[PDB]
Amino acid sequence: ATLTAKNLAKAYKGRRVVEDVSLTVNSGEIVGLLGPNGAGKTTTFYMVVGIVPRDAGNIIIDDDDISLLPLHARARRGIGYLPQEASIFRRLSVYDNLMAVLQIRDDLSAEQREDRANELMEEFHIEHLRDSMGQSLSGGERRRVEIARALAANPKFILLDEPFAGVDPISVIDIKRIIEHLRDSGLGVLITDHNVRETLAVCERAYIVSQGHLIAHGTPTEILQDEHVKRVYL
Ligand SMILES: CO[C@@H]1[C@@H](OC(N)=O)[C@@H](O)[C@H](Oc2ccc3c(O)c(NC(=O)c4ccc(O)c(CC=C(C)C)c4)c(=O)oc3c2C)OC1(C)C
Ligand SMILES: Nc1ncnc2c1ncn2[C@@H]1O[C@H](COP(=O)(O)OP(=O)(O)O)[C@@H](O)[C@H]1O
Ligand SMILES: [Mg+2]
Repeated sequence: ATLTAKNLAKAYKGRRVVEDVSLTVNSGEIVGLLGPNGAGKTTTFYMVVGIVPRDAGNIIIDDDDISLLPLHARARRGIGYLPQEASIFRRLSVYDNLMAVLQIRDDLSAEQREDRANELMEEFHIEHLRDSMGQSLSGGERRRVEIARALAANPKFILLDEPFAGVDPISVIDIKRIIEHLRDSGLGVLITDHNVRETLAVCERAYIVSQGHLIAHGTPTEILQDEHVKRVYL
């Protein structure tokens, strides 16, 4: 399956923070959207996920233009999303965090949701945290719960907004292995970072964004030799 954004644009108070951005991510690849803080990476995700109204552009899955669908209807079409900052429910257990999403899985019985919650906890190595409150977890543990919670919806694409932020060095390694596993599972993974070299290594290809504009696309090796990328990071 293919997720495509075309000619996205967004302005705040007359300032165009995203302008004419197009990108695509297919099942089974990790695609980066990388660039400085304030370049418009999150705004682009917001428009793809449906969180803020776009000023221009289209969001498409395969042959379906879903531009008019709100966030939760786009989710049913397969779009998953990891917010940039904490989004775990801070005073709900890890288990109840998973069940907040598993409760919308109409394809599952009571027992099957419990099974699926248990499988997700094993898969993401959080089963020792079942009754722990979200607030009581480290940044890395919270991150694993947040990713498991998005997967409870069974998305086809997952947009990871700076998944390494606020996570200690050891947990970063674990999140990287999670990302590879999500890709091996058939998800198209779109990931943002401002630290280009580190995240670039885990991408099959990446778009580079600067001041709301796409300036380059390529494999990591092409990006690191791209003259437009270079004249931006002089
Ligand atoms: C399956 O996920 C669902 C979502 O559904 C979809 N389709 O994504 C949606 O139903 C809901 O989505 C939420 C639910 C809660 C937050 C949430 O709590 C977030 N965090 C913040 O808003 C936030 C986090 C830190 C921070 O310093 C500030 C600044 C604002 C202040 C202090 C007022 C804000 C956030 O960005 O996204 C959130 C989102 C996307 O709950 C999920 C995540 C279980
Ligand atoms: N609601 C808003 N009102 C005004 N400016 C905003 C709003 N949301 C984001 N911005 C600004 O738009 C620019 C792009 O932000 P953002 O997409 O979050 O960047 P990043 O690339 O760091 O994810 C920044 O200058 C940010 O402060
Ligand atoms: Mg951001």
